[PDB]
Amino acid sequence: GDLKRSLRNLEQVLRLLNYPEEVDCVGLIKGDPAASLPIISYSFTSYSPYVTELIMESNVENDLRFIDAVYKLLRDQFNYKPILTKKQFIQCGFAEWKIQIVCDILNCVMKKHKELSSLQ
Repeated sequence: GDLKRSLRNLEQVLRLLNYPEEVDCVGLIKGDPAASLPIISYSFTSYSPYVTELIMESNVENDLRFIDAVYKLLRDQFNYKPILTKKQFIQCGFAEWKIQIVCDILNCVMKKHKELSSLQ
């Protein structure tokens, strides 16, 4: 857990994703899930038309179900198992690890888009 490293990884990843919204810096540092969910949500709904078509085809979304759906999506479609459990993510703490999971999810979305746009 290195807060500075994780935040710098997120800045670089948000830059590559062209995330257009303002980021809740205070919430991320405090490990608040509410600061991570809008970023993950944006990458699923608004980043790529190919990634978003795949996601909207299976599951549909108060975000207690949102965390469960994201975990199932990452396991099935992106072959990603987050480091924290579903309850370690919903509870406050492990801030550096939640930040890196956002970076990982966003890297999965972007590598999935590059792969899907290729075979078209």
